[PDB]
Amino acid sequence: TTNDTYEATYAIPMHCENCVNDIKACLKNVPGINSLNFDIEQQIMSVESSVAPSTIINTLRNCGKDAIIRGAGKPNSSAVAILETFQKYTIDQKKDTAVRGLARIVQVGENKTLFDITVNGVPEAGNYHASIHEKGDVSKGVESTGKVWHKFDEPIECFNESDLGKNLYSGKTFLSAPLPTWQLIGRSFVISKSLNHPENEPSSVKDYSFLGVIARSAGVW
Amino acid sequence: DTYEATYAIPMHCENCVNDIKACLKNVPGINSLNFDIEQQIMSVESSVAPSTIINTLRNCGKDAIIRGAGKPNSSAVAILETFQKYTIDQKKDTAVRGLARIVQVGENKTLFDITVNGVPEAGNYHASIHEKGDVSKGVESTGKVWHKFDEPIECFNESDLGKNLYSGKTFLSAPLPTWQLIGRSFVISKSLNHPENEPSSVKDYSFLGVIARSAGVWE
Repeated sequence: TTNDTYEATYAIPMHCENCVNDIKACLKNVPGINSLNFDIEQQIMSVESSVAPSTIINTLRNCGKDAIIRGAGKPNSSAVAILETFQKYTIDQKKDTAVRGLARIVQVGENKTLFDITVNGVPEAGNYHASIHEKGDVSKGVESTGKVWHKFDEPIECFNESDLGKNLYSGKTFLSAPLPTWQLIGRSFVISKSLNHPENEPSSVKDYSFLGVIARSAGVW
Repeated sequence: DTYEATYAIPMHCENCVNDIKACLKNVPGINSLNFDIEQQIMSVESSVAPSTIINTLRNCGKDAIIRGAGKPNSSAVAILETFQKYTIDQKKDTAVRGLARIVQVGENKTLFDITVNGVPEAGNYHASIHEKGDVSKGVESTGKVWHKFDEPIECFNESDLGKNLYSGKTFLSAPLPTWQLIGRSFVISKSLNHPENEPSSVKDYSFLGVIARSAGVWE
């Protein structure tokens, strides 16, 4: 049925001669694809299929191609959330900025959203967890954002060395949810992990979290 | 054009409710006034300009604050911050310079409680809503002006927060339901008086924030 098929746009470097040809060979045997359309100039590929974006992205990765979700210019379809800490932590000594992550969001189809999540510069290595809280009021940090509205089960593994600090960690993950962008905007995107040593935190806080309001975006990244 | 709006007003004193009623007694266009003494909130149903109710209460020495009425996706807030260094702005303890409290009170009517505090240059500031709430690059990434508010925010009052800084406040109304506003950016700006002294070659002093869903409860 029509609700089973949808449109998704990906940014993929394709200036080289065999560039487009290799991408076509890469996806030729993937079941469920109705069409692949390329825009060499903009270096983007539009895919109409019943194939989960993680699959398209996963397959492209298997072909050595880095595909990044991108907005297709349709109204209220793309969003972004700049994730920052909202309090001091004994373990977090990075003072230049409070930003620790970024969530890029694009809606594909009527009730499907893909989340390109990046974490960079956290002081404690480990598995981080993402969720969307009901409100986007960050006047009091996570406290003012209300209850968990959507929980993502897939952890964000952060064990890589950060390019922001030799002693910091980074991680990346790609998630999806059966939600449209209009239900996400204005809410808060939160990533957190239980502190390894809460005793040393005078804040009496138990979790290390960074979050941001989900904002409308052009999706041109 | 009748609509209902809720306001938080201190009303626990002996003559508190009676003084408010006396205050609004002669305002033409009020259909009903509902006082919830426990919660200290007053719901007003009228065909009167929202500013008329706010200004009238002000003339009676009463501070009315807009309050969300609990209907889905009706209240929002935007914490306004600068996103770049300004020669004239030496306040480093925080980038926060303002706040917009938003409450939808009608099918096509929304009220905005706008506060500015701590700006280095006195003057008239202007509010607008930009298309995107993306602040990955300050106002630049927020795209084009989506809605422009004609009423300025007069900032000439002495700031309670700082030395030689200014503050101001404005109450506005616009035919823009909250669902159209969330996720976009609320921007307040004023032309810099002396752009030459600004090495960033910027021309406007601006502070902004993403419009976020809120419970609608403020002080």
